[PDB]
Amino acid sequence: EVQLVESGGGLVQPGGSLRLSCAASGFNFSYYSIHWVRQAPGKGLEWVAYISSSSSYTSYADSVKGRFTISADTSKNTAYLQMNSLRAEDTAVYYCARGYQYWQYHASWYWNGGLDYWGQGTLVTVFNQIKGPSVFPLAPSSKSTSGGTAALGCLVKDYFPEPVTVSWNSGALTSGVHTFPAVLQSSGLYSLSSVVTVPSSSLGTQTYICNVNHKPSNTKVDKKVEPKS
Amino acid sequence: IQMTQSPSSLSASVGDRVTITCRASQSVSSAVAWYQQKPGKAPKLLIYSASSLYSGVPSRFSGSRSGTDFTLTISSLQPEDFATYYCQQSSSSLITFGQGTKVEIKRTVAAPSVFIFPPSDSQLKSGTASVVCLLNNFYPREAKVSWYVDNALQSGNSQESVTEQDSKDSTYSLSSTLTLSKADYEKHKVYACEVTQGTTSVTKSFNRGE
Amino acid sequence: RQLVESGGGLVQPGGSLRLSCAASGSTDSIEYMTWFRQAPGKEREGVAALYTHTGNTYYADSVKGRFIISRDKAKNMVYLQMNSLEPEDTAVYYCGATRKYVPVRFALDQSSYDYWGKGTPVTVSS
Ligand SMILES: [Cl-]
Ligand SMILES: [Cl-]
Repeated sequence: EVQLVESGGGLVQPGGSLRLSCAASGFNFSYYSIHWVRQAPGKGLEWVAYISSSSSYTSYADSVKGRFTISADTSKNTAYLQMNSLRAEDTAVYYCARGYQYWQYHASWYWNGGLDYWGQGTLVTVFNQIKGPSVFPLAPSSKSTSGGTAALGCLVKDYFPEPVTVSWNSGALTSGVHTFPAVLQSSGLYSLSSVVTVPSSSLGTQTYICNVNHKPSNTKVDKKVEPKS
Repeated sequence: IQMTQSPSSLSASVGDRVTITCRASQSVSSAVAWYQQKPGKAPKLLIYSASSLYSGVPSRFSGSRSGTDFTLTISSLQPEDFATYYCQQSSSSLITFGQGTKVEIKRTVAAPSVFIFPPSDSQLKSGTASVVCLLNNFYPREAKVSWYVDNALQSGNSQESVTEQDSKDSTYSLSSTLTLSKADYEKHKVYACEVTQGTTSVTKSFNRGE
Repeated sequence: RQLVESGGGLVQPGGSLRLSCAASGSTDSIEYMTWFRQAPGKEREGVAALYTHTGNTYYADSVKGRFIISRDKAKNMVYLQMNSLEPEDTAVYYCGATRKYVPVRFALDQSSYDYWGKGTPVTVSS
């Protein structure tokens, strides 16, 4: 029952410091190496660092050398990544993963043990500004297919940093919902839309509310979206 | 820098044979491991030491060498195999992952449902107009969206966003946003986005006010 | 260090390989020398054990027949002859030893070995 649980991720401003945790259980902690692997929003995997029990077996990727320090408490069965002089491009989900204790000594053209177990990840956002979103309705057409489909939505504008989450009717309405990837505007703030297709016959009698949550500024917005004039 | 993976993305039906290549960093001889990742989930190990199947991995998957490169083959693509695939090397003291490969479901052509939405009054009071064109539930991904404002083709003032493939119907959706000053929005009447997929183009519009 | 394995390589199924382990101190106090192996995902597994004082050998049910552990005329080398190799034998192979006697039934338990080698990797693949 091998388990890796990462924790201690949150929001940090450039140059600040943050300390992450990987609590491990279900295995002899010694026979194994712990690795940090990160994934920027919408990017591929990027290896960060590793430690095997003692400080003698560690190494770091060049992108991170000098700024980050990995450590371990064999007593507590936990690995730590101390992150310093952070910048915007350190923003990523940080995973911890288990490898072989002496994976480096083993490595050859014919052997690569890989990383067998992974955690669920911890989000690290490095924010320069904060700004809660603006929520404008995307009002359904009066020229809707009268026995057919109609589309309505929410434009979620001018917020920082990511993420925003959008649900409809508190999650009671899931079918035909399309929330888009945020796109960074030239102004330097993110923007996205959430649309839903519905039966047109409902527009008169059924209520539709989008629920925007911006956790990084504790703003939550609820706009009833109604047909126009 | 990371390693190149041969097809960056590809589309295939359930039942097809699929081959991804991994190009090792010039002079770097290191058995490759392969991982599978699904949106919002941790990577899972598939193959290790170039060609050894990890526990609980079905054997439609296989790994192999190919000259000085490495290949991952899925012999009979299953619905649960649509994901992103990364290779991985351990040259000296550094681990390095590949750029990744998206495997997407091939599917019959569908034409977008096009809706246009004018700026809210709420929004105009802030001095900015956002006009939104929604292409809903089409395939394949390639589609062209053009904005016309009183028959003036717009450029440099729109931004697009595409969903990932719907889990139920395998289609995409796409939003285009035209951004204008309230000053500029207010001096024109006719707003239109035109959507071309293939031979057919579909234009939706509105007149400001109506 | 104390123990040093070697001999690991790549083999096709049905092939063969012999591993070595070289120990360091007086090979006199050693009560057991053992081969353990570890594959990704799986737990570290006792494979083959030798009680030095009689030369009795103890095998995991998954290698009985195919593998042979043996000392030679030098006190300080244990070998593991692996024949009829299967993909499931892919692992790192570690050599362990102890100077403290344990009843023979605990000879293939990871927890009765005081020190190990870094290990030698073995891949069995077509
Ligand atoms: Cl990397
Ligand atoms: Cl190890």
